[PDB]
Amino acid sequence: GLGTARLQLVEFSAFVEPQRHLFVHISQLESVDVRQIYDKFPEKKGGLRELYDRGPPHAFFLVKFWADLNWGFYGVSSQYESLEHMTLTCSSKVCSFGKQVVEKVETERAQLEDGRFVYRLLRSPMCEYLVNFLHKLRQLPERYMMNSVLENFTILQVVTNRDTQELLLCTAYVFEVSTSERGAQHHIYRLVR
Ligand SMILES: O=C(O)c1ccccc1Nc1cccc(Br)c1
Repeated sequence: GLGTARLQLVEFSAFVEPQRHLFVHISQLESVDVRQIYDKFPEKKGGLRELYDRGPPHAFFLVKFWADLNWGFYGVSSQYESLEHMTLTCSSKVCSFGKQVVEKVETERAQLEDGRFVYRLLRSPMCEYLVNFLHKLRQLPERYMMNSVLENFTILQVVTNRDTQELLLCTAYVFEVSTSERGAQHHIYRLVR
């Protein structure tokens, strides 16, 4: 599972609408040494090197996606849950060639539902840099070319309790493109050092 005692990821999806086409989808555990991907993020130190230290270690995950890119409004929807009432700050960073080219910060208040609190960040428009990048990627003639380009791209999502500034979740995402027969797939991993 992608989560901790305090906050669990319940659903994540990135999609385009004219039904939906889902690039990646998670609906709800091997490990990986941080040092394996250190170079994929910067050392602003707003890439992982400085942030993992501050801790706690159990809040850090790596997700690998095999995206389905064979298919307007481009969106992202995420939903988390917890037993405690918080306000969440969600920082999302896109890193390209070791540099941070996007940072998106959003804030979501708890909603009471069925004896738990849910945090619904629904249909957040995908930022324009990504829509444009996807359009280009979509142009490439071969999948191995898409994957060459994507090896230089990573996303980091940091979720923090806004009122205390405690880190609840830190997730790194890396991407490849699957073949259409093989739909999208993900694998979630713990990060350790
Ligand atoms: O949706 C956005 O605008 C965004 C901005 C910064 C980092 C990630 C973002 N969305 C996104 C898009 C596809 C997969 C994943 Br994980 C996240």
